[PDB]
Amino acid sequence: FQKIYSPTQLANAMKLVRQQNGWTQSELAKKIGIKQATISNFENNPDNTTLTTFFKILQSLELSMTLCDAK
Amino acid sequence: FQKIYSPTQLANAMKLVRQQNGWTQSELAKKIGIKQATISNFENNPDNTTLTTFFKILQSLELSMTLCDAK
DNA sequence: TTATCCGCTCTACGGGATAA
DNA sequence: TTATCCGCTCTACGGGATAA
Repeated sequence: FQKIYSPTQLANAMKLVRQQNGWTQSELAKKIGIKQATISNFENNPDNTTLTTFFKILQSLELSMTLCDAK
Repeated sequence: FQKIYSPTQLANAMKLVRQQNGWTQSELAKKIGIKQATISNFENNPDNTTLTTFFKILQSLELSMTLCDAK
């Protein structure tokens, strides 16, 4: 887990976690009451994705987040 | 820096960093080409805030973020 | 200094759903 | 399986700006 500085870097990182665990977009979506299309749009077009969607997808991936220095 | 699980927890944490450094919303806003109103709305109503706004405010606070296990 | 307002445009996200 | 579509409503975020 490296430091993340943009929505694109964030989406790429979270997509990788999903793929490394063999999870489909539908699995996660159904687990958190979100559309599959919303996850697809987050992974490919995260710039305008809301924080709510982000944190729900975080939960489905069994992940959390912390702040840190930009170094 | 604790683990964060929601937009509200995120906004509270980042607001605290701003206050601990004596920064005003206008200072940060001008540094990243964002409206002051956008920062105010993020700190008080973060649920629908876009990821772009979030990462821009992150930069102004000289912060970054990492993913981690939800434990 | 910050919460809050106006009027505008754009898009996310829900509801549907599909191709291959 | 996932990118992508339709039509809808809501709101964020830019442009203005204010009170105290």
